[PDB]
Amino acid sequence: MNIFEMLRIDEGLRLKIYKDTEGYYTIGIGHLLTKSPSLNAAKSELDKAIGRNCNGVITKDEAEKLFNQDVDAAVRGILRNAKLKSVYDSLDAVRRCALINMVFQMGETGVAGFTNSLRMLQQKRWDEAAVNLAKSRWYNQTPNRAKRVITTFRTGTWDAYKNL
Repeated sequence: MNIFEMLRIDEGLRLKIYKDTEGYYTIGIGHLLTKSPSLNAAKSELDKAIGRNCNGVITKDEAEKLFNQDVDAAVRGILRNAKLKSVYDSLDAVRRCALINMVFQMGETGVAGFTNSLRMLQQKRWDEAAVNLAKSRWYNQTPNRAKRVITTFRTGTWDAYKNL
């Protein structure tokens, strides 16, 4: 199991514009297009992102390309943020996947906001951090996905996805 397969399970693949759990316009493997309410504004972002007139629809290939770029940017964003890089560097390979997943879903800024939980991961207090991470809007809004990420940090194994 690797970051790509992990994120593909959590986000799904959709070749037509769609609204995400938060109601935002998305396409592919979790690629947010705009927080704007206009399907029009979305179709324009989409065409800008792909480099063609898509009319709201893309091919598998295009989805995977956006996915590659987004995971790359998620990693680069962690490495560029001091708070984040320091946790990332302290972690083992599996747990590293878990922090990347959070960053991909909620952006650098958002994850950097989990001050206390980051401190615990850094200290390697797995159970404590799992409990603290569960006290968040994130967990209340998308609980099955959050639990899978949480378990990953708690155990350091891919058990939560070996199901799926």
